[PDB]
Amino acid sequence: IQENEVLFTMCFIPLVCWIVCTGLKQQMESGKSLAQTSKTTTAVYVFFLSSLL
Amino acid sequence: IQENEVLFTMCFIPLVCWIVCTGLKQQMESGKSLAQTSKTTTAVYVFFLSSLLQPRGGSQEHGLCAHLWGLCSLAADGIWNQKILFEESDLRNHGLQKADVSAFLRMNLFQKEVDCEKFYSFIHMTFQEFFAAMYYLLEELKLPSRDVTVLLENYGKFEKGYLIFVVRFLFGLVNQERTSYLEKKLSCKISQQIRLELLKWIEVKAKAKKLQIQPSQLELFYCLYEMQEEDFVQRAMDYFPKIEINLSTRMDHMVSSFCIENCHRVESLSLGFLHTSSFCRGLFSVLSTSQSLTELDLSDNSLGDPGMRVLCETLQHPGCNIRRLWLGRCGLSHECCFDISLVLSSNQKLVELDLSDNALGDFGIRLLCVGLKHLLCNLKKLWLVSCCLTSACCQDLASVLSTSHSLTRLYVGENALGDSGVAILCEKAKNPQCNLQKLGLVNSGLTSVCCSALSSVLSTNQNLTHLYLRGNTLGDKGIKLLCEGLLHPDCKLQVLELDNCNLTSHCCWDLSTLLTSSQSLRKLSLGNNDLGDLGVMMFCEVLKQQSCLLQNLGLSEMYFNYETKSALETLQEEKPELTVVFEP
Amino acid sequence: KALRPDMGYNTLANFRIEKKIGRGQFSEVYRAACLLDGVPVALKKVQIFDLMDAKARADCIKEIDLLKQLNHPNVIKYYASFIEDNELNIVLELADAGDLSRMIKHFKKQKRLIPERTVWKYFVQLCSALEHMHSRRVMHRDIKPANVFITATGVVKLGDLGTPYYMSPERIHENGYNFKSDIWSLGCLLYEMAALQSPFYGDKMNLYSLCKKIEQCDYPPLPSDHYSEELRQLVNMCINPDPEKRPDVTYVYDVAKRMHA
Amino acid sequence: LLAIGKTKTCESPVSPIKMELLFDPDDEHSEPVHTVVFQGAAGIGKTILARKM
Ligand SMILES: Nc1ncnc2c1ncn2[C@@H]1O[C@H](COP(=O)(O)OP(=O)(O)OP(O)(O)=S)[C@@H](O)[C@H]1O
Ligand SMILES: [Mg+2]
Repeated sequence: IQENEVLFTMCFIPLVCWIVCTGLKQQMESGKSLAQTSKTTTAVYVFFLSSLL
Repeated sequence: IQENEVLFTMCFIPLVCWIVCTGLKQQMESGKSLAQTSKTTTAVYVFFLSSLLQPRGGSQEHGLCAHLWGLCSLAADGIWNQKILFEESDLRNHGLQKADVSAFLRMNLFQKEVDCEKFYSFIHMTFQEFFAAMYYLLEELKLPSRDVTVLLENYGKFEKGYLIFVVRFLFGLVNQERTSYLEKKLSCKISQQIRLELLKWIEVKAKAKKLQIQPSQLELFYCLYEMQEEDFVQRAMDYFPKIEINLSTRMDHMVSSFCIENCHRVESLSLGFLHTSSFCRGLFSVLSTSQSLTELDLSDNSLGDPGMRVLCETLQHPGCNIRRLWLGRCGLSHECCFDISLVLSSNQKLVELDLSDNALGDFGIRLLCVGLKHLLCNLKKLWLVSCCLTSACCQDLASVLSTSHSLTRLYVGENALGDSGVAILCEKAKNPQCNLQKLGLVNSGLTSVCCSALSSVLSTNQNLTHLYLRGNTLGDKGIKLLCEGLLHPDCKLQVLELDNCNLTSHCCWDLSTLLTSSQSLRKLSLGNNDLGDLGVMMFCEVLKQQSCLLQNLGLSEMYFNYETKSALETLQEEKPELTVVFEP
Repeated sequence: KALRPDMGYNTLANFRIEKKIGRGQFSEVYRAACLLDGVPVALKKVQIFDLMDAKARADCIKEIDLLKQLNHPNVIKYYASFIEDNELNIVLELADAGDLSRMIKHFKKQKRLIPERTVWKYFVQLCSALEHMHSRRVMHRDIKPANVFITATGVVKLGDLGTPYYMSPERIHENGYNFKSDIWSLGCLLYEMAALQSPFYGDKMNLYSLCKKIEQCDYPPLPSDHYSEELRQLVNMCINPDPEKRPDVTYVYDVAKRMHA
Repeated sequence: LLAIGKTKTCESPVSPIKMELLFDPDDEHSEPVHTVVFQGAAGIGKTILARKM
C-alpha cells in the first residue's frame, strides 16, 4: 500500500483502511504471492461505496 | 466395510454409520455368513435418504415429491456441468426456494472482499452423484437430456470419468425390490425399462469383443455387483464367456467373485493380481464351484508357493471343471510341484499343463513325475520350457513317458538336458507303444551324438509326429544321422523345425534326399542357417517334381540373391500347394 | 596351452564360450564367462574386415564407446567393446530364457495367443526404454523380437542395436533414419507380438511386392474380438507412411502407461 | 468434498476442542461467551451431543 500514494493518504478513514487490509488478507491466505499482488485504487472505492450505501 | 472405500469415507456421518452397522447386525443374527455378505454402496444411501425425509407432520406429499425431484435435477445438472458448489441463482433456476432444510444442501457461505455469498453445496460429491442417478431413474431452462444411453456413452469416453459413480448408483436403484421400496417411500412409480436399456448396453459391450474403452469388464462387474439383482446378473453375464480381469483390491476380489459366480456362460478366463491367499481363497473357491469353466490363465502372476497350494486345494474339489490352466512365470517351485503332482493324481479332468519359467528343479520334476505315473493321470500335453531342468530328471521324464497312457506331447526345451538327457529320453521313447507324438527340445543344447538316438526313436516309435530341435547345433553329421532315420518308412514325422541348428551347406544333399524320399513329413523349417544359393537351387529343382508330398518350407533369415529369390517365387507359384517362406 | 594374458577386461582369453546362443548374418553371439570377474555374459563377434570400409567401423567403435553409460532397467547392459581375432568383441548382459523370437514360436504351437495384459506390461517398459534413449538423441537401429529380451522377473531388456527385419518408410525411398523410424519399428513389433507374426507376411516374398505393401500400408487388422480397439489403432498410428503421422515416443509411452495402469 | 469422497485416508491430525470449557473466554481475562452455535450436516450428531451434555 505504501508504494501507492492515492491509497496511503485516503487510508486515514479506518473503514477504508480495513477495506484494503482485508483485501490483502484474502490473497495472503488464499495461496498467492503478494509480491506480485495488485491493489488497484478503484476497487477500494467501489467496496467503500458499497459498504456505505 | 473397510474393504469398501466409498463407504468408509461417508461413514463419518454417525447416522450413515449406524445405517451400515445395523445392516450387518441383521445378517449376523439372521444365521448368515458375513464373509460372503454383501454391502452395496447404494442401499446405504437409499436408507439414509428414507430416514432423512421423515414426514414432519402430514403435509405436502406432492410438495415433498416435487422438491425431491427439483433437488434431484439440481444434482444431475450440477454433475453434468461439474458444478460442485451451486448458487442461489441456480437453486432458483431449478424448482426450489426454501422448504428443503439442508438435508443434502448445507449453506456454506464464503466471504470475499467485503461481503459473503451463499454458495449452496451438497453434503458430498458421492451424494450428489447418487441424486443425479435418482434424477435419471425417477420419472418426470432444461436439464441434461434424460437419455440414459447418452449418459451411458458419456460415461463411456469423452473424459467423463466423473460418471462411473452416477452409473453405479443408477444400477443400484434400478434394483427391483429397492426400486419398489423407494416407490413406497416417495409415492412415485418408477420406470423399469431403463433396466432393459442398461441390459442392452451391457449386451453391446459384451458383443464388442473386449472393447474396454472405459466401461471395461471390471467396471461392468462393479455395476452388476451394485445391481445385486440375481436374475438380471444371470441374464446379463451370459455374453462374457471370454473374460480378462485383474485385481488390485479386496473390492475387486469381491466383485470378480460375485460376477463369476453369477456367470453361467463362462469358458475363457484370464486373471491377474497386483501387490493375496485370503481373498484368492474365496475367488478360486467360487471358480471351482463354477461348472462351465474351461480355461484358467494365471500367467504373469506372482502366486507363490502358498498361492499354488491354495489353487491346488481348490482344484482338488470333485466338482472342478477346469480343463486348461496356464501358469507361465508364476513363481512356482518344487514345493508347489508336490501339490501339482497331487492334483494330477487326484483330478481326472485335467487335460494339459504349461508351467513355463517355473523353478521346478530336479526335485520339482521328481515330485511331478510321481503324479504323472499315477493311473489316474490323464494329462496329455506338457510345457516345461525354460524350467531350469537338467538330464538328472530325464530318468523320471522317460519313466513317465513310458508309463502314462495319456501323456502324448512334451516340450521341455530351454533346459540343460544335454546329449545324455536326450539319449535317456530316447531310450524310453523308442518303445513303439510309447504315446509321445510331438517332441520339442527348444534350445536344449543338443549335439550330433543324440541325433542317432533320436533317429532310433523315430524308427521305433510310430506315434511321433512333430519334432522341434531349435537352438541345437547338430551340424551336418547330425543332419545326416537324423536323415538316416527319417528316411526309414516307419518314420511318421510330419513337421521338422531345425532353426538355429548350426547347419552348413553340406546337409543340402541330406535334405534333398529327404525331400525326394520321405513320404510322411509335411513341414520343414530350417531358417537361421546358411545353406546357400546352391542349396536353395537344388532344393527347388527337387521340389519342382510332382513327387514332393511336403507342403510347407521355411527359409526365413536366409539371405539370398535376386536370382535365388526369383527362382523361389517361380517354384512357389508353380506349386501353389507347396509354400516357401523366404520373406525379407 | 598359453591363453592370452588375463590382464584387462577386453580380451578373448578372459572369456569362456559355453555355447553359441545364435548365429545371425551380421553377428555371432556366444555365452561367454568373464574369467577375471566370473559372471556369464554375452560375447557378440562381427567380422569387421568384411564390411569394413574404414569410414563406418571407426565411428561405430567411437559411438559404441557410449553404451555402457546407457544405464536403464529395460536396456541390455553394455560391458565391453573391443577388437580381437580380426573381428569385434562386444560383452553384454545375457538373457537366454527371455527371447521374443523363441517366445512367439513357442506360443504359435498353441492355438491360443498372447494376452493383451502381458503385451501391455512388456510394451510399457519398451516405451520407457525407447523414450529414455531418444531423450538423449540415441536411437535403436533395429527393433525386433529376436533382439528384444525379457527376464524371469518380468522386465523387458532391449537388445544390442545392429535387409533388416523391419523396412522403415524412410528407408524405402531412402532419405535417412528419423526418430519416427523407431516408432514404426516399435509398432511393427507390437503387431508381431499381437499376431505372432510381422505385419508384412505373405506368399509373395518378392522385394517389390513387399515394398509396395509397406508403401500402401495395408495389413490384416489384428483380431478385434481378442485385441483392444485402442491398441489396434495405436499400432495403426505407429505404422504410417507419413513420418509425422507416427505419434512421438513420449506420446506412445504415455498411452502405454495409462493402459498398464 | 472431493478428497473425502476419494478416501480422505491421509494422516491429517488436527487440534481438538474440548467440551467443558466451551463457554470460557477466548483469552484468560476477557469475558465469557454467552452463546454457542453447533452446526453440522443433517443427522451428524447435534441432538445426541445435546443429550450427552
Ligand atoms: N455421539 C454419537 N455416537 C454414536 N452415534 C451417534 C452419536 N450421535 C448420534 N448418533 C447416531 O446418529 C443418529 C442421529 O443423530 P442426530 O445428530 O440426533 O441426528 P440429528 O442431527 O438430530 O438429525 P437432525 O439433523 O437434527 S433432522 C442417532 O440415532 C445415533 O444412532
Ligand atoms: Mg439435531
